[PDB]
Amino acid sequence: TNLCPFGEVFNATRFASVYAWNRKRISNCVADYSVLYNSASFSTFKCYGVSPTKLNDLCFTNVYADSFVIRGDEVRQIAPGQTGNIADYNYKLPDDFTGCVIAWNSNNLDSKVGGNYNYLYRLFRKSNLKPFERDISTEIYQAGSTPCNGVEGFNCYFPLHSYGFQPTYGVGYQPYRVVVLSFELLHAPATVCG
Amino acid sequence: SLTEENAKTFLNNFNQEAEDLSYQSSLASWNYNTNITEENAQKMSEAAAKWSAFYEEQSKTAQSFSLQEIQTPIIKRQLQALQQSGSSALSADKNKQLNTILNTMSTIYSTGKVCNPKNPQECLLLEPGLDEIMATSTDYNSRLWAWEGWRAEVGKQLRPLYEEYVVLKNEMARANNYNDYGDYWRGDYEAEGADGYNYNRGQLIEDVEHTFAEIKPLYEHLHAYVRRKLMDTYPSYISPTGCLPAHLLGDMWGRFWTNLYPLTVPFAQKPNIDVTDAMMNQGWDAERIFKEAEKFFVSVGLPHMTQGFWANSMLTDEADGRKVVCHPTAWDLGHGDFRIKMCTKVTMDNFLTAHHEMGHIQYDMAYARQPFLLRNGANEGFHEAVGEIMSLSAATPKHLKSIGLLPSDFQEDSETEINFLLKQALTIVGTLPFTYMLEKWRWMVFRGEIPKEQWMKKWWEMKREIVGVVEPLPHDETYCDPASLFHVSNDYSFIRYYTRTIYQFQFQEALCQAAKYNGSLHKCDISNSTEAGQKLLKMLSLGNSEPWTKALENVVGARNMDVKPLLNYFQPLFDWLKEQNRNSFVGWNTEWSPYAD
Ligand SMILES: *[C@@H]1O[C@H](CO)[C@@H](O)[C@H](O)[C@H]1NC(C)=O
Ligand SMILES: *[C@@H]1O[C@H](CO)[C@@H](O)[C@H](O)[C@H]1NC(C)=O
Ligand SMILES: *[C@@H]1O[C@H](CO)[C@@H](O)[C@H](O)[C@H]1NC(C)=O
Repeated sequence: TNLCPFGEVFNATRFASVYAWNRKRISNCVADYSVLYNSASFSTFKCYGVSPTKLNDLCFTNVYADSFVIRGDEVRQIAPGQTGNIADYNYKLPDDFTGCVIAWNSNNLDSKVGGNYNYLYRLFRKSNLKPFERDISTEIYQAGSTPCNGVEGFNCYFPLHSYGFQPTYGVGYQPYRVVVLSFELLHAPATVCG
Repeated sequence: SLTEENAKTFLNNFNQEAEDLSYQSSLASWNYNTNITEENAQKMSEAAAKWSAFYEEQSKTAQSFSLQEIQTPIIKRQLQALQQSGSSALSADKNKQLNTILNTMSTIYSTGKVCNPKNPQECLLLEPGLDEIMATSTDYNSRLWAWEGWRAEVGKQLRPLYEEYVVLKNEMARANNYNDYGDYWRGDYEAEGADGYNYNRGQLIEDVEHTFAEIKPLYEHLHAYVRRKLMDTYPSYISPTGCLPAHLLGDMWGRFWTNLYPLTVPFAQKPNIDVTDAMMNQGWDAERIFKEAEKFFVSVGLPHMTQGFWANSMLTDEADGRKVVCHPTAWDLGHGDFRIKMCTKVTMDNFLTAHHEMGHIQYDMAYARQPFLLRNGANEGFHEAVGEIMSLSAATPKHLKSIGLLPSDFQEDSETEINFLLKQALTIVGTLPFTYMLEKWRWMVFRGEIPKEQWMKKWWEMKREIVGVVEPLPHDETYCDPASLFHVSNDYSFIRYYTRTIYQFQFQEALCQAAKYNGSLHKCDISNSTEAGQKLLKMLSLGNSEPWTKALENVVGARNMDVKPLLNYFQPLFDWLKEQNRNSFVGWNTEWSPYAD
């Protein structure tokens, strides 16, 4: 019966790479998303559920909050159904997903001159992933059928690449921090209030 | 499964790594050309070496992909572009020799001095010690000796260099399935892969000859016309029938002819248009010069320039303290990094080169969508023409009037048109003969169809039979003149400055056809429309993904160098030149001797 760490999710200073996206379950909130809604500073507030109003008025059962870092032109990929270079290899939302997708270009903070190499994204994989299922693996990707036994070589590639950010980039190649709120209502008595 | 999926995967990896490698290397190169020190000079070494090494290593791998099973065209063109080892087809020793000799060329062009024969102390160099001598100093013997000494020095200092360089580059191109390095260059237009759009690698010469005899009448007209007044200047050396002496020409070599503007200007009473004092008395600075060029590109519907451009570029020479290169260039580093490098003195010419460079950019910004091997202009020619139709569409009186940069009462009379068209002709029809002659000579000197012992003889012969310029004195083969030109001993495909010429006017008419235009081509603008921009964009954002013939046909409807529209653009000057040539001898002979007494 108190306000809960939404801020501590947003104003952290260690956002983790897209593939290794952490998740901070939250519970039992008197949650006011409107002090979020009225930010007017986010680069992407595309909601796929009920309006910020009914969010603020209704109490849900349990919430989940994702957070990661991707280039600019890939804030459209995180959306209910969107293929692309990552989009299904790193974080692929489901078809009826009912949460919001917050995203803001923090170039200055997350991207230091010379390259902020500490952000990783998983390139080509064997198959398209599923809802919410992270993939931490690092097993070498076998292009054809020749065995290479865990050393990158001819037609044997490493999945995790890294896009070294910088500040002297375009408005579409800068680290757009993203946070995904996934709600759901079950038979349990609803906990997160507003 | 088949080699297709393996190729596709390899292209994914290569893209996703080469982007960042190239970005870092090119940003180091940028920081050099803005802040030249010893620090940034060194810092250019490691990143460039890293890029070259990645290219070597990742190209050597893409050769097990034998192109027989590539059905899709995109991947086929990609692999076809990546499977070139540049000069690596040599042994390490020959490659070392080649880079050594190329750098000898570059430096021996950067240096080079001549000391006046009566003034053994005023010893100058090609760059701005000799350029101004052979631009305005009208005294005959002065420029005569200046040109002569420059050619003599650089000949005795470059003949063996180019002599061996030809053999080395020929062996290199020989090792990569090409008849000569001339075939290597020609392979830049070799675009193919559709119904009829196949353009061979040898058809280029046929289109060149087909497109140059159609322009020959205008150039013979203008040559005889210019010769009239240049004979009026020195009625002692100019020939009434032969070609005019070489050294008494516009620029160092004759490649441009805008330096001979006053000595043969039309009627010297009309006010030639210029607005230097206009915005100079309004107090515009560099940023305001570029604001207008951006406004011009946003009017026509092309994309609005980006915010990173305005904070990272180098619009104007900074306060001081830094040694800059001072030459306008459009850097696109990648990843959405668009920057312009240039020192901007408020001027009419630095108001058009604004439009030119921002055109270069607005091109490089459109095809930031293809997979990084399709990130060059449709060929080596479209680029310097896309940023050129924007220049020629910015020198109209109508544009300058719209922004009110000159008195909003100008009349646009006949004499204005004629003087302006002659101004533009003395560069656009002046560069074509020399460009074509030089490139037809390099092409004939690579194929060894001329003896190494015989290089300057046929050189000057072609010079005087296709350009209309005679040498001041008969040099022997102890010299190598055309190497003197910067673009020769610096390994640049020089036919690029030929094709685009034709191209631009073609392009011009195309937009003017869709821009709902009526008047004479030369008096046309493109702004305040949308289709005149989108019909260019449709080809703009393709790179060389598509064989350049199709990209061309998307805008012009033609499929080759098709120079009807150029002669349409110079039509008023064509007529007026005819009228001023009712009592002259359009054409020349070859009998003037330097001294037959
Ligand atoms: C900002 O972060 C700190 C530490 O994570 C937290 O204590 C604080 O509550 C956050 N700001 C707000 C407004 O909640
Ligand atoms: C210019 O170079 C100097 C030393 O090479 C460096 O200290 C300085 O930061 C540079 N200036 C800029 C604007 O990069
Ligand atoms: C373009 O249109 C604007 C407003 O419609 C006008 O101010 C300007 O003079 C026009 N310029 C040209 C070249 O048509």
